[PDB]
Amino acid sequence: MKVEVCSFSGSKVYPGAGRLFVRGDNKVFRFVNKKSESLFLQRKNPRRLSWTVLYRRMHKKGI
Amino acid sequence: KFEQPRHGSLGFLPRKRASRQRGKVKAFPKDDASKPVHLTAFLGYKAGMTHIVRDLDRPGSKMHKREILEAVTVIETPPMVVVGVVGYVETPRGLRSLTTVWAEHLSEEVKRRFYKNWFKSKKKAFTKYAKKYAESTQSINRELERIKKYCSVVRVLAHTQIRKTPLAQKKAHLMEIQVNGGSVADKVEWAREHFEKTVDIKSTFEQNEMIDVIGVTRGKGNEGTTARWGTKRLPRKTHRGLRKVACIGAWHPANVQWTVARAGNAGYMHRTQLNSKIYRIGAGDDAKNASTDFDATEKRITPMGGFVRYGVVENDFVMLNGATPGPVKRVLTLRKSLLTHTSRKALEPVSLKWIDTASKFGHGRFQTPAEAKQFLGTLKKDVA
Amino acid sequence: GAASGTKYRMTLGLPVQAIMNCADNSGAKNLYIVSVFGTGARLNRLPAASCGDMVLATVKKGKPDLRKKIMPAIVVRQRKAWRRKDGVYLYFEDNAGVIVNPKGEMKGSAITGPVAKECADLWPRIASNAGTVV
RNA sequence: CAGAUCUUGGUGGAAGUAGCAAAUAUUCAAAUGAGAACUUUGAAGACUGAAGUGGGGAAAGGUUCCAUGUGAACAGCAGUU
RNA sequence: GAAGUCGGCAAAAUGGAUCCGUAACUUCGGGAUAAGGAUUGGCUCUAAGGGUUGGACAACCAACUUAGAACU
RNA sequence: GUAGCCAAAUGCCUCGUCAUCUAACUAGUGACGCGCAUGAAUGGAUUAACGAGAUUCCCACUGUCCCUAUCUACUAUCUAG
RNA sequence: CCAAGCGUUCAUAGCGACGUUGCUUUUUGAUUCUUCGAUGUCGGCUCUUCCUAUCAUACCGAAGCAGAAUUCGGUAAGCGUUGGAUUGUUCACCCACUAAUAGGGAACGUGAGCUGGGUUUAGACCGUCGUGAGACAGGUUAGUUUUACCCUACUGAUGAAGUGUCGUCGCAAUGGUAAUUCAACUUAGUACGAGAGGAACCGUUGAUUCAGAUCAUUGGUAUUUGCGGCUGCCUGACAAGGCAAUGCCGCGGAGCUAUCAUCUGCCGGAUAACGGCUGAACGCCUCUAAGCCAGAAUCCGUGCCAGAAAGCGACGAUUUUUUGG
RNA sequence: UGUGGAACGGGGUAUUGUAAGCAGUAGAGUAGCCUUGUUGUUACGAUCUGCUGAGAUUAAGCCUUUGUUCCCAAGAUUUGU
Ligand SMILES: [Mg+2]
Ligand SMILES: [Mg+2]
Ligand SMILES: [Mg+2]
Ligand SMILES: [Mg+2]
Ligand SMILES: [Mg+2]
Ligand SMILES: [Mg+2]
Ligand SMILES: [Mg+2]
Ligand SMILES: [Mg+2]
Ligand SMILES: [Mg+2]
Ligand SMILES: [Mg+2]
Ligand SMILES: [Mg+2]
Ligand SMILES: [Mg+2]
Ligand SMILES: [Mg+2]
Ligand SMILES: [Mg+2]
Ligand SMILES: [Mg+2]
Ligand SMILES: [Mg+2]
Ligand SMILES: [Mg+2]
Ligand SMILES: [Mg+2]
Ligand SMILES: [Mg+2]
Repeated sequence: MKVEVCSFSGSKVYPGAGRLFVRGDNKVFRFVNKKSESLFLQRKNPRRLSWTVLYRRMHKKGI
Repeated sequence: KFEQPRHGSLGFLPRKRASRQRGKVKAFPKDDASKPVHLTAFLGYKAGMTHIVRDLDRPGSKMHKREILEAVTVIETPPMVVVGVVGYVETPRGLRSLTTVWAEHLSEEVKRRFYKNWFKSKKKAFTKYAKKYAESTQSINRELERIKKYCSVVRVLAHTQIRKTPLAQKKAHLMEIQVNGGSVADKVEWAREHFEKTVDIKSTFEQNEMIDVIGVTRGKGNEGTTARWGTKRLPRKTHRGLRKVACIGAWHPANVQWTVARAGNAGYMHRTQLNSKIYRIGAGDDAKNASTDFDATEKRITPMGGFVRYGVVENDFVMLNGATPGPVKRVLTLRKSLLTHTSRKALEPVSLKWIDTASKFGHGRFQTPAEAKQFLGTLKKDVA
Repeated sequence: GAASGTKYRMTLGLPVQAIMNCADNSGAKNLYIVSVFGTGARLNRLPAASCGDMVLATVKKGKPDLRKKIMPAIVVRQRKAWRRKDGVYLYFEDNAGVIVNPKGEMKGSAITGPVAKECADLWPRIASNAGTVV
């Protein structure tokens, strides 16, 4: 019972959450919800959206 | 020409609103006198749905020893109180209730069942009967003796402790629960001894048991034949609407046949669904209600934020696999199975690996308050 | 039928008249689904395929020799998300298949792009030529 | 006279039924009054948006114009208008 | 993705402007916006294109375009 | 019955025959022609451009369909008149 | 029915002439009994039900090692009987899938159900015909598809009480009823077979079609006008807003919803075909003569839905010191 | 008159995606004035950064609440072995 991490938001992915997308270049993406999946397909950079953890890690939010 | 099966089942007719809400046991399991005395049914309340992960033990299956995800239904089942007994005599016109014996004291919630306005009433429901019980205690024993001599079928009168749930309704639900087991005298003796006593869910059912669930389905109001019966949508060009049946009958019989789909009531109907498997009988007194041998986190069976439109489940519960009739908080009748089960699917012991307790009020990502606090760190409100 | 065993129900994504990429090097590019094997009887319902399903197809773009004829093919990728028994909903970027003979042996020799696990378990010839599976 | 899809007049069941749903939209307070969703005043919210729901004419009408009153009939709900 | 249907009926899609590019055929006029591509905000600048007017020149006033650059 | 033209909006037989397109076409197009009953200002043939004309197909597109679901306004509905 | 015969050999495994007895016809025809003060007209779509003359599914019988293939052969209509290219079509042929793609009836089922491709004779073109107006075993193109608000039926929705009242818990007459089919693997390279090859009952894991729910997950939906973004104009600017008949775009809880999602869908009795037992007549033989077994997806029940609003029971309290009981 | 109710408020749960305001030379640059500077003051400048996982919304068919403030001990009809 392993818990994945969203490829866009970085949040914990418990079983049954979101969808898995496997791209043509064999790269597998796990999305926690439709918002993360939709944003990813809108070519959005997760590092530019403040609420994600990639933005928080890069910008050292919360020290 | 171009055959197709008829739409819907003629076995579920008429599709009128059920004449009841509770959920009626139409047939109790066949009585075996060789077994000990036991109950055959229980009343619960639909709290909500979640999902689990468990390891499948099914040899020959591609998912054998692999993890599967399953939706489950949580039914809140606080102990019921036995308040009476009814004896039935076998007659050539069917079973007939010979007499009914009640406990000396009945709680307020069950006495509310005998009133439309309990508050405005004088609360005179069993007051003269109660005095009889404490005058000589001899008409009670005589009535019980008559059930022993006659009355091949014995059923206890049991009611729910609805005040222990978060429901706004204070009037308890009361039902006859057939007593199956050894000997009519032992049924009556068992029943008398349980007057004003609680019977809890684990004394009725057990882990991995296959049961039936009886309830009244979600109300839908009226529906046209397209959704009520599943008929094909008529073309876009159809003058005067397309959510109907094109031809509702031939010439001769010069009458609309009862087998033709018609618009009408589409919900609130009585259904008994068979073969629900008990995945867990939770205990309301232990703080690891939703913990497993693989998920040691101390958590109970209430999602974050509470069950939507229900609240917190603080009592005993059952975790049936799959779906059940009716909406959240409708009272549901759980019945012992009438069938015998020997299939591998029915007989496989069920051991849960993980129970989801994330919020069902949205795309919730934290199982517990502690997990949320750790992932996010601190917030503006948390510091001060 | 007689692939390696059985396949769970999967959300169908490719009805008849759907056109999917050819994922192999057989010379074809444009599989056009004509029928789906195992399809029973249901008025007005289109036969539809999922990953791992054998279909009948024609080639619309590619080598002139491959065209104008019905051949078997196996779906290996699909865009419609389906549900695995472990609760995961997954999908690919495109719809693709490979030309096979009735026994399930690949007409081509290489497969470009990922291949669904359901297709790989059922058809070992596809699994042999598959690169990354799922 | 029982008849003529008879003539003229009167009156039924269908029935308190079909319906009175195009043109964005009304609200608050006051006055008057037996009575105010519909009158008048103030306030708000809106619309026509200059090829106007604005300002005039030709044709046609003929007093419909104005003031003061009235409120049976008419204004397919109402009426102090 | 037309499998629907007699039939793409209805709907969808296209759409302004600027710069590229534009087949058969032709009565040589057309076809043609054929087809088929790219671009388009905001801000801060640069260049060029005209008039009144003081002793090769000129301090204002009165002006409107077009093209381009950087930043975002 | 010449030049032309054609199973043509003119061919009964007829779903003519061959070829092409399609997985598959009594469609369509191209050919063929003893043409029931084509044919020369009763105008024959061809034709760029134009056409809310008829017909076949391809791309785009899409709830036409697989297979239905959801939402808004006005009705229907209940009330007063 | 008849039996000359084919069927190396055996007239009726399977074929079977000449005759002869019947059924049906959805064929135009025949007739002219109903309708001309008017019964809307093909096909398709949709939807239900019925018949059996059985394509498939269940069980049985006969021919030859199995394996099969035929007689679907006998019962049997419970349950299925498809996606397309075409035909306006009916019919039909074609590509496929499928366990299988059986045939019919219901005013040639079905137009106040649609659609209007057919028919559709008003406009128009052609061929043949006609001196002409015009015509047609023809071809072509364009051509308004009205009304339920009545009775009944059907679908759902309330409901008076003389048999006390109002409740609670029940019974059950009667009506309805539901599941279906497939694949792979074990059996098993086994029974069987010179060899090649090659099963079956059962079991398991899945799947099709149907049925009843449900909304944890996933997907769709957006007046959550919830949050954010955008253009034009308007409130002097900022901020905050408004208008643009829901202005437009992203995400969007809740709800609703998806074979786009998930859950669940038995066993008892009597039989048919047909096969056995005890047993005769017709002193033997033989399933029948009486009887007893066995026996199908058949039928009837249990189970599931309704619950007689004029079928019924058990139980609770009985207008309160006014007045009624 | 009750472990009563309601209206608010608080906590939780969700959705969005970082509010207004103030500050910073962060900012393509540009123009005026000076002691003339690897922080030159000055003014304009889409935007950027920080306070700020902020702010807003959160039952309308979410959960919870010992918080606050109010409310109710009422009328009418019928029914008897
Ligand atoms: Mg119409
Ligand atoms: Mg939820
Ligand atoms: Mg169809
Ligand atoms: Mg008279
Ligand atoms: Mg007379
Ligand atoms: Mg008359
Ligand atoms: Mg009305
Ligand atoms: Mg306007
Ligand atoms: Mg305006
Ligand atoms: Mg004027
Ligand atoms: Mg496409
Ligand atoms: Mg078609
Ligand atoms: Mg079709
Ligand atoms: Mg159109
Ligand atoms: Mg031709
Ligand atoms: Mg001449
Ligand atoms: Mg109506
Ligand atoms: Mg019955
Ligand atoms: Mg305005």
